Amino acid sequence: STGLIKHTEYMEFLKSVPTFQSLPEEILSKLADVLEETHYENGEYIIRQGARGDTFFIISKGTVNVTREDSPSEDPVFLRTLGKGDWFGEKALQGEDVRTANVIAAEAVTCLVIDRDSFKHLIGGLDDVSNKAYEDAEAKAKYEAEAAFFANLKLSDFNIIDTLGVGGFGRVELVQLKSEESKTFAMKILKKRHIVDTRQQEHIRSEKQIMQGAHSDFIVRLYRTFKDSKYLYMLMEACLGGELWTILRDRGSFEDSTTRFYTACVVEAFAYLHSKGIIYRDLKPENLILDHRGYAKLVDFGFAKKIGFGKKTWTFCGTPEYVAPEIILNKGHDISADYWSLGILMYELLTGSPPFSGPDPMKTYNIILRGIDMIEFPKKIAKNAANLIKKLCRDNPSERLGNLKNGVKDIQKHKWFEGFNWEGLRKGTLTPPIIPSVASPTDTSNFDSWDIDF
Ligand SMILES: Nc1ncnc2c1ncn2[C@@H]1O[C@H](COP(=O)(O)OP(=O)(O)OP(=O)(O)O)[C@@H](O)[C@H]1O
Ligand SMILES: Nc1nc2c(ncn2[C@@H]2O[C@@H]3COP(=O)(O)O[C@H]3[C@H]2O)c(=O)[nH]1
Repeated sequence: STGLIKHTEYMEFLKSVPTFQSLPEEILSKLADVLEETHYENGEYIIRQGARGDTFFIISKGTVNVTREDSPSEDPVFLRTLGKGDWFGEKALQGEDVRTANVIAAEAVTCLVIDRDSFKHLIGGLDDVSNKAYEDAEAKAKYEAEAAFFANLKLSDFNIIDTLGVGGFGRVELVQLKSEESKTFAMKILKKRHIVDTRQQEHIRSEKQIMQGAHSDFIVRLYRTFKDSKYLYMLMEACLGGELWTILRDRGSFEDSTTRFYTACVVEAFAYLHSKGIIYRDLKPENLILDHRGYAKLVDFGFAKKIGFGKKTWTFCGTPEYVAPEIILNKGHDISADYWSLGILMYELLTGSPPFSGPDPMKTYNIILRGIDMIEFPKKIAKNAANLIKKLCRDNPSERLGNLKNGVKDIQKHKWFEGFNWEGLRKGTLTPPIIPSVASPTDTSNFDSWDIDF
């Protein structure tokens, strides 16, 4: 029972909200009848974090503040302000038996409150709608806090602990903050003179811009850079699980389920980069590094480039075994060159060897041009793994899986990924196939023995 004039005002309000706009008239009338119009004064907690919850809210008037405490002995973090037409309180009805944040009225507020049963019977659910309607405010809030913390650091705040590795143009040291000894990072130190002489000034500029601007759990973070008279310093996330190439060399080859977890980490890093118009171009096992948990991340962005949408790039680059045919033939390429590399990766992880391999680069390129159908697949490759490999390594870039109508979803929805927990991977709750042994924040035992904006 609801007054007719008020029942019609809610119906009109619910139609104005895009989320609920497409519901049938009879549902909108049931919602308009079952809802409760609750008013709140400025300062009132609509929801308290930690409390039990069984109601969903749609703001019909005013604004609210959303905050969240990480630890009890920690500062509540501001996440976001919500206003008229926004909604909240669905997380405790969809997997948490607990409110995950506080919602405080920031002026005179009115919410249309819906019970858990009505939320499921009438609205259905927002498991697919809350992920897309709202962006990750917790990630944004963390990046803002991290950006302030890192902006206030100097080269004098660090101690060198050990060496993670030495590349062709610089050494990666494990560094630690003097004040917070538990907080370690990977510091890449590059000689300025060496960058000029090897003609890598643009490659270093691009690598900093892309890595520093990238915020993904499947991509090694570049927190910031420093610079002095002779060197450039790149403060990165320390991934102490080791390089995937050494783990592969040791085990010989990875089982189907192991390979699947690592390929999914790459699919997530590519879904992220490709949504920003960035091409990676250097996928290979030596560019995948495990953090202390066993989660794989992309680490080298020397060939990566922001190319935008619907346009190709022309530079020859990559590792001979992983380079796509249109790159070999210098005919221009786009993000679909990355999906070709993913097929190569799957094949190398499952067998220990890449599909196309000659004694030198020129022979390898010739073998790549004959295509994936001239390669004898070992019987240990599962039929669904082989099928995805062959759909990724199509000679015609236009036909590659990942580059069709639904983009990266087509890869994610392939038969090989049936029963793979993509949300658990994105949340970090999925158990990795290889658990690394990391004795402390200083354990490097899993590793073997133009500059104005820097
Ligand atoms: N963020 C990181 N955390 C932990 N170890 C890292 C990190 N970044 C790099 N490393 C390690 O340090 C090594 C040093 O290599 P670097 O990044 O200088 O180039 P590279 O991999 O040798 O490539 P190239 O010689 O082709 O330019 C890496 O191979 C890896 O073992
Ligand atoms: N945890 C969380 N909740 C948020 C955020 N932004 C809005 N909210 C809403 O705040 C609500 C608090 O109660 P719930 O945990 O049930 O559901 C939560 C979300 O609907 C956010 O960034 N994180």
